[PDB]
Amino acid sequence: MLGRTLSRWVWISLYYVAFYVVMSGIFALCIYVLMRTIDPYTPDYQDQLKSPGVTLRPDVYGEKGLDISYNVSDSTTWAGLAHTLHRFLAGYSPAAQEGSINCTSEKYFFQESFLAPNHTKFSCKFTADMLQNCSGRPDPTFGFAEGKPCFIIKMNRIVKFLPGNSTAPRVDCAFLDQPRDGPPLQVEYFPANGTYSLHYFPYYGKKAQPHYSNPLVAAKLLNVPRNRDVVIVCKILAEHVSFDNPHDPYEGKVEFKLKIQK
Amino acid sequence: AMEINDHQLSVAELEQKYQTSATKGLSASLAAELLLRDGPNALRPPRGTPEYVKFARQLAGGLQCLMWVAAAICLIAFAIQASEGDLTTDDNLYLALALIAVVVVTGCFGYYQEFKSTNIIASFKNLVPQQATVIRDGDKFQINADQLVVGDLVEMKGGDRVPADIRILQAQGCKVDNSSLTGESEPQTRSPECTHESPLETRNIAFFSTMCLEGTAQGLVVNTGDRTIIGRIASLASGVENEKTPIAIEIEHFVDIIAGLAILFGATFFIVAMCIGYTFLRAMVFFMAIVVANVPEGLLATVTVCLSLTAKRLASKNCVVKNLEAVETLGSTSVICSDKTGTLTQNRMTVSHLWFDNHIHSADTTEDQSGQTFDQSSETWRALCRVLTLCNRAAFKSGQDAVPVPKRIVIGDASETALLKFSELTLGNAMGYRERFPKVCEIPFNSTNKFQLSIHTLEDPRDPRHVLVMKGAPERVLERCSSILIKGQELPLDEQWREAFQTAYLSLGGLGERVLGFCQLYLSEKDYPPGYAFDVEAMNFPTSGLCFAGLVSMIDPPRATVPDAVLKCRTAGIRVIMVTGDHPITAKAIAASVGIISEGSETVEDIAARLRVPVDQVNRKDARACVINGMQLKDMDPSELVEALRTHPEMVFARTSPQQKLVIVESCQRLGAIVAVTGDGVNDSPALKKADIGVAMGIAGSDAAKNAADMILLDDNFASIVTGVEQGRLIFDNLKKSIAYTLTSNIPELTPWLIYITVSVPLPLGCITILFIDLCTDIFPSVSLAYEKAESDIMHLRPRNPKRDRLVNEPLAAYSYFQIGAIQSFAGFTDYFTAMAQEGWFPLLCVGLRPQWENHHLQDLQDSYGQEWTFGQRLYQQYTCYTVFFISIVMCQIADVLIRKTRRLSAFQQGFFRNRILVIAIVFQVCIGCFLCYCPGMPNIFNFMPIRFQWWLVPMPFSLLIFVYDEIRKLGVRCCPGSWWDQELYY
Ligand SMILES: CCCCCCCC/C=C\CCCCCCCC(=O)OC[C@H](COP(=O)(O)OCC[N+](C)(C)C)OC(=O)CCCCCCC/C=C/CCCCCCCC
Ligand SMILES: CCCCCCCC/C=C\CCCCCCCC(=O)OC[C@H](COP(=O)(O)OCC[N+](C)(C)C)OC(=O)CCCCCCC/C=C\CCCCCCCC
Ligand SMILES: CC(C)CCC[C@@H](C)[C@H]1CC[C@H]2[C@@H]3CC=C4C[C@@H](O)CC[C@]4(C)[C@H]3CC[C@]12C
Ligand SMILES: *[C@@H]1O[C@H](CO)[C@@H](O)[C@H](O)[C@H]1NC(C)=O
Ligand SMILES: *[C@@H]1O[C@H](CO)[C@@H](O)[C@H](O)[C@H]1NC(C)=O
Ligand SMILES: *[C@@H]1O[C@H](CO)[C@@H](O)[C@H](O)[C@H]1NC(C)=O
Ligand SMILES: *[C@@H]1O[C@H](CO)[C@@H](O)[C@H](O)[C@H]1NC(C)=O
Ligand SMILES: *[C@@H]1O[C@H](CO)[C@@H](O)[C@H](O)[C@H]1NC(C)=O
Ligand code: ALF
Ligand SMILES: [K+]
Ligand SMILES: [K+]
Ligand SMILES: [K+]
Ligand SMILES: [Mg+2]
Repeated sequence: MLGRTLSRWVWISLYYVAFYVVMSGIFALCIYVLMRTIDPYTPDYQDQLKSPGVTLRPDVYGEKGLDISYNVSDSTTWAGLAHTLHRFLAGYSPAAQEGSINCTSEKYFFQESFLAPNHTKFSCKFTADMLQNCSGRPDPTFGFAEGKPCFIIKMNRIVKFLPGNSTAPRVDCAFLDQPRDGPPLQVEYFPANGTYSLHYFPYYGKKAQPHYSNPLVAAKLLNVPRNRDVVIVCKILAEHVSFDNPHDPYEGKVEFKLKIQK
Repeated sequence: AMEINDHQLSVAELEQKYQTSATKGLSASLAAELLLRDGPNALRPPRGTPEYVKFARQLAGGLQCLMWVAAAICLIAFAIQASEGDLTTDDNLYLALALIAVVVVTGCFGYYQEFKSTNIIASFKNLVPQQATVIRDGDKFQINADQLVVGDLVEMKGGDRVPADIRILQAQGCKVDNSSLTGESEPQTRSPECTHESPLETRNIAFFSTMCLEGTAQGLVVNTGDRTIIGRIASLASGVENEKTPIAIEIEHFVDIIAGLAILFGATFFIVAMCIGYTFLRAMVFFMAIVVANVPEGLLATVTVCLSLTAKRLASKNCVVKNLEAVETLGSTSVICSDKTGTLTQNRMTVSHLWFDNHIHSADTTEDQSGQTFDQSSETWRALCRVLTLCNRAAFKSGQDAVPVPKRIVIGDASETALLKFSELTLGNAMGYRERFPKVCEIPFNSTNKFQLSIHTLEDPRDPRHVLVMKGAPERVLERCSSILIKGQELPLDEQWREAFQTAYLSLGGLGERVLGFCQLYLSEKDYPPGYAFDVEAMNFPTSGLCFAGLVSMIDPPRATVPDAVLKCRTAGIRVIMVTGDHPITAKAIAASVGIISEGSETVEDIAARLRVPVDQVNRKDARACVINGMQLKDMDPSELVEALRTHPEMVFARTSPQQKLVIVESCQRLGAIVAVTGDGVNDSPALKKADIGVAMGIAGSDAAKNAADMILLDDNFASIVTGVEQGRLIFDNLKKSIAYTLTSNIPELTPWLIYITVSVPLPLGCITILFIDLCTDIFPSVSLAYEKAESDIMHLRPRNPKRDRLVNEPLAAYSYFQIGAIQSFAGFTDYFTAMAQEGWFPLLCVGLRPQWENHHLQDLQDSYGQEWTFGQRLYQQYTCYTVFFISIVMCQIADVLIRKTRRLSAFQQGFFRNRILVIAIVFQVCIGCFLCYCPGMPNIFNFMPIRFQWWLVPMPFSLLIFVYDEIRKLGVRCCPGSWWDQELYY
């Protein structure tokens, strides 16, 4: 009976219930209409996806950045890195790649029609062995045992994005600040040149290609001085990949602080 | 504190009391000791309060304290985050700085709102005399007035302000000006013989700071400094309890409401955050966000701006105000206690009536001579006009041809000035008419004669006859006259004529007027040749058996506008009271003329006279009016004062002292009434300070009244009170409209945060953008609602009830928060989800997505299409959500200001473009939205993105729904006034 009698409380409550029910119904109708208009295969816009981001494995983050430190002589220092690399490559084992098909086009894999089972588009097979020497076989340590660690660089997939077909997009990893007496960082890449083959592009979306797997590039570093804190930046050299965004550091390029101990 | 009772004591008792001498005075050593003891003979000005201390209070309050707490949370969060090495939340520091700036700017606006630049206390120094002649050790020597102490034998002469309350011992034709006490400039005799019990009305007590007009008088000093009457008045006026203004009360009330809701929301959802798994620092940031969303940042400032605009409109009519809070009180006022002399009248004796031809003629008394005139085409009238022109010694100041006649300066008696101005107004040049009728004998007003007589040679040289003309008391001329100008002829006197004359005299006296007789005789050239020197002392004139011309009465008349102003104030439901120091008969006459007493209303004595029944048996409930003088009121107890106030709606207090004026004001206030006091004098100043709002006349006003007042009528136009009432009510209605508009957008700023905490969607709105809504896009439209017209007849409405009627009540708050704010929230969230989904983030994926969305270590989060997003790209998408929510609020606020123009009337009926300021504010709001969205650099500056246009168009249906539903609500309120709809959904 605070301000008004009980009957009036019931009436004002019923009015507010009706008001909020009607407004919630209007909101549900708006969202229903919006999802009716939304296209199930291609996003309406890609205003924030103009250039793809780049990530690396194993991802160990330090002080606002990718900090990877291990001591070669102690195995437990790099056991986590090896285990996570294996866990990441289990998804590229050929058992998991069964859904995708083999390709040798070496050119853009344009598809306009749904020829795969239940109205889908083909994806191409990328297996673990294609990494060869960093593929977890026959060395399970990925070279972290011998001081030549194997780093897998992956590109963020964007629908209907073409990275330019003058040549396959390539990885070039180097020291961010080259020491004057230091030799430039030599890295062996797997596949040759560390290139993403053009038949993996374009990506058509999770609905069109439910079994799509991104191509990988394994960068085996060979010129890392021991007991020295070095910073290495990996960039993607594609025509339509730009790495000049100071606000986003992972757009087209990835940097990580590495310290291999002895 | 001592009361004066020395006026009754004799010379011997005074000598024994003050150890003084009636002729020698005080000894110098004793005088110095008494000076050391009692201090000087000067008023002590209260220090007051410092400027900066009052400013410090402004930086406190409900909203102020909430913003201090919110900035404290922000600074603590930033410091803790930085101490761990993270520096990404520089936004927290910027938020802290902006909140502090908001607090300080709000404090400056609040200080400017209540600021008075008047010193007030410094008024009581221009009334204080500087020099004072004092008799010590039997020597008359001059000293400064500050040095006087009680017991000093002071001599004063005409033209010199009295230096203290003085027990007059010797007097030779002394007359004083007791205006600072009674409001009357009528000269009062001073003589040693006591005439009254009360020390105020006696003739043997001069007062500190009263201008001694003429003559010389001697006296002992009984009171010095603040112990004097003027000292008591100054202490009551300068030092009175500070009273909160009604608009300030309303502001503090609605601040309480907002603070309560903010604390409630913040604490409830802090508890929710703690239960559902948030850290203490995170829940603190949430509480900060909820407080910032709930607090109105620009509201108090826009209130000040609206008050400034109302003050500008008022001052455009010469109605200057002294603090912006005063701009509203009159609209809320339900009682107007009003001074009489100078306030309701022009304080100038003028001719009121003329009695001749057996007829009472009313002459026009307005200062601009815009009123009805009397008939001037009678032979008796022409003879009378000549006579009243001729019996006059006063003259104007030469060179005042341009200055109007009533305002023109004269030297003489008050009666003489009135008669001269009346003759100048009736004729061309009274100076000319009196010079062309040369004067040969002049007998001024004498105590023994009891009249004024003069002998004049007729202007026409063909008639060498000499016209005797006389002026005096009606009854005193009746016995000195034998014929009478009746209908233009000389008629002998009969008992019927004496009865008529007596009836006329009694009628004119009972209208509170001084009546003067007029008569004339023509002297033939037979007995009096042209070269007959008319000696005064010889008395060769018959000096009797003359011919009565006609009776004239004078009164201080109301100003021309005042009757209309009082009638309008009474129509607006305002009770009008006259508190005055003038005599009861004059006060009742003026009340009847002005309209304070209606026509037909009568007093207990009026009913008793009509019924020829004694006063005791006259039932009080039948008397609509009541005249109470100072004596009766003084012994009247507070319960009896309240009973009288209830019993009689038309009240006149007469012969009252300034303390009694204050007692009356505080009695009206204790009855839950907002009281205005209108005065112009020093005796009005305590009441002007006690009143909710004090209004002072500009020209006629004195410095004490002007310093105590809150509002001044520069042009002396009393009808500006009506304009002030209208503007106060209008600004109250428009203030609540503007407040409702401002409050509405608080909910669309709060709901994203509650949804963020609860559903863990990515952040829809930011604190910076919330501040942008409050400080930029909300300011102009809300202020522009101060220019709305009145919808109904406000001046016919009755005053609001200060307990019941409020600025922000529960209906206003509920409508704004839980209906319009709810719609605007729904609009914002529709736009948010649309923008998210068009960019690949379907509504189901957003739910629970906050932890992965805000992970710096998750640089390949997938959207609903399988696309992988970095943290930077997700942040820029979040900024797009910010802008889309901000634009939704801006458009819904356009619709909301379109519906806030009226509370009971249709937009189609009142018109959309009547208010140009509103449409310009709408254009401004859209322009700033566009500039913030599309200026280069904004994504990095203020987290505003260039959004696509369909996202502008999305909330327009919700804007339209707001408009339509509000219009339908108003339609229902209009159609069914006695309905549950009107009772619950009107605000
Ligand atoms: C003070 C008390 C306040 C009380 C407020 C109550 C608010 C009630 C409002 C909404 C409740 C739920 C409404 C949901 C209606 C959805 C209608 C619907 O059936 O849609 C279908 C979608 C499924 O799409 P799909 O996967 O097939 O599409 C794939 C695209 N294709 C189809 C082409 C392949 O289902 C979906 O969207 C599911 C996700 C729905 C969106 C979640 C909304 C939650 C957020 C609510 C906040 C709203 C504002 C509250 C402000 C209150 C103001 C005071
Ligand atoms: C006057 C005082 C009144 C008091 C009345 C209280 C009544 C309501 C109180 C409790 C009822 C709800 C109980 C909640 C149970 C626990 C839920 C929980 O433990 O969830 C866990 C998640 C945290 O896991 P994560 O994945 O985020 O961690 C990610 C970690 N990283 C970021 C490092 C990767 O919690 C999160 O932090 C994110 C939130 C997700 C769960 C939300 C659950 C809340 C839903 C509905 C509550 C509705 C209350 C509405 C009240 C209206 C008031 C007008
Ligand atoms: C869950 C059951 C038991 C109760 C449901 C109450 C719900 C519907 C909520 C939603 C909106 C709320 C109302 C919002 C507005 C008002 C007007 C206010 O001046 C009184 C409270 C009142 C009336 C609130 C009471 C509680 C309320 C009616
Ligand atoms: C690396 O590990 C070995 C074995 O645990 C230890 O002896 C050595 O000191 C470590 N390296 C450094 C730089 O400490
Ligand atoms: C979809 O296709 C897969 C193989 O591509 C098949 O195993 C599955 O049964 C299909 N589902 C339907 C509903 O046809
Ligand atoms: C790759 O593996 C082969 C296996 O024989 C080995 O000889 C070669 O050294 C490896 N390459 C590097 C860079 O270690
Ligand atoms: C690159 O793609 C274009 C079509 O986009 C095609 O015409 C061209 O032949 C391609 N270049 C090569 C070298 O295959
Ligand atoms: C890339 O690999 C090819 C082998 O087909 C070789 O000819 C070429 O030199 C390599 N380029 C780089 C930059 O390693
Ligand atoms: F002017 Al007044 F009482 F009428 F002081
Ligand atoms: K706010
Ligand atoms: K006042
Ligand atoms: K607001
Ligand atoms: Mg006065």
